Amino acid sequence: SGISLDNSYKMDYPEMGLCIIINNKNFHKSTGMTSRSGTDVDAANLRETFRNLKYEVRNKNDLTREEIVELMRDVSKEDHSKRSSFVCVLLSHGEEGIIFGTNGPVDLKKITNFFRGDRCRSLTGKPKLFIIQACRGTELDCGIETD
Amino acid sequence: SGISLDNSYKMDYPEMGLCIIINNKNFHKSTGMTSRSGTDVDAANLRETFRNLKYEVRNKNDLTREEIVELMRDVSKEDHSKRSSFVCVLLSHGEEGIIFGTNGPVDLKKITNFFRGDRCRSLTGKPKLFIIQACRGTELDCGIETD
Amino acid sequence: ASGVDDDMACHKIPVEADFLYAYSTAPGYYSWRNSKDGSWFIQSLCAMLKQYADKLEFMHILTRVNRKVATEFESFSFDATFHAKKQIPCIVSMLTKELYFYH
Amino acid sequence: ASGVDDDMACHKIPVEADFLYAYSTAPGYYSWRNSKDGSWFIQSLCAMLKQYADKLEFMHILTRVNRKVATEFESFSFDATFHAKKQIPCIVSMLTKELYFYH
Repeated sequence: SGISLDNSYKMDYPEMGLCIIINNKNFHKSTGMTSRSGTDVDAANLRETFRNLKYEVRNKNDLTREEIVELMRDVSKEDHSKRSSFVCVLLSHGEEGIIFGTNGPVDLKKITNFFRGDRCRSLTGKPKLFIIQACRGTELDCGIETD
Repeated sequence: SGISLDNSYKMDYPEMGLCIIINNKNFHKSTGMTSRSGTDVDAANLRETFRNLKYEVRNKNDLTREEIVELMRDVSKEDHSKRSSFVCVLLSHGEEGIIFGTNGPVDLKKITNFFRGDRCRSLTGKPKLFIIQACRGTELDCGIETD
Repeated sequence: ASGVDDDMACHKIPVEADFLYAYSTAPGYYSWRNSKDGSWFIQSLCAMLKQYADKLEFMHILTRVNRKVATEFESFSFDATFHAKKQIPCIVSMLTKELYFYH
Repeated sequence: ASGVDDDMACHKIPVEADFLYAYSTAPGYYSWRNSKDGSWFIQSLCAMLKQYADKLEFMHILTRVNRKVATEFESFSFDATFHAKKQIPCIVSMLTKELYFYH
């Protein structure tokens, strides 16, 4: 055939892939974390948006740190051979490098490691997207008037 | 006039801007840091590459942590009104969030803060690019055989 | 030219390759959420995806998200400490190819 | 629609906006340099800039750099601990517009 460049990911597999949405709104009283009002609006908007992009959207609400790890592990162990990509959206409280389960923190690295090129072979060479809505610290941006 | 979109930075100012290259090859014995053989090749390649992109390239070799901060402060205090952008290339030893001067570390945040939208007004709204060749930790990527 | 670190017989890629992290905010900063409309970042991301997913490469879509959040949002708080603040999302790409949701 | 955090009378942008950090390696990882040819990242960045600066948007150029470093380089060391290792650069964008070096 003609010249082949290969500058863009192959996105024409039978399935676009999974879009896992972890929506943590309510946290255990013991953690002292406040409820995240408005997160359901985000979760619904994401579901509809990725639905239209042809992703297999799966939503989970208020997961403990254990459930988050279990979910990610299970998902990474599925056969993604016929899927073009993988998407995971995390909606919760957080700090730099951390996302909170309803009962405690989860290192983002622990979550993403399950999808490493050598640990999830059916996703090797395919784009793995992690969308994170959570704090990364306590700094505030005062902004600057534009001109 | 016709429809204006404004999706790309205005890069047609009189000058493309500065390209500051900090090339740290030799470190003070007291720091116990090894010399970075081959960095001069990088510095020269960068100078030529950005020269062809019409940047005003300025090179500095073996700067102490104090000199790095002083250089950045002075540069951020120049009038960049007629410049489209700003580029800074850091070549040295490093750790996460740190770049090493010949006599000690410098927080990358300290360097970049000088160029904040509210602290360098002649660069507000203009792209500020920081190219960093340095370690960000001690992890090694074992890689995975592709198929 | 020849060397010890290139043109390997057995092709491998980094285990950290092909990951994209779309952070709602810059490193070390709080992330803002409207208790009624949702987070600034997710609101904007969905809006840009709906409008540009069949037209632009993903990084360019995320760049539009960066601009939308940066220009259109500013916090409101009765607490002066948290009032009139801004936010800039943070795109972290370890991708090796362009990504289009369409083909 | 109307709200407390949008459509501000006085337009402001985040002080952290319009920054782009092109890291040679992923967070937490060592960065590789050839004692004779220079660093894998800078070698590749200059090569892609020379070839694509008058053709591609900056993020796309950096994506090519990511692929070049990821596929073409692998370390060689007499020390098994540091032998046969890989690297993936890390693009961190807080830019709000597309960037072309030409006009």
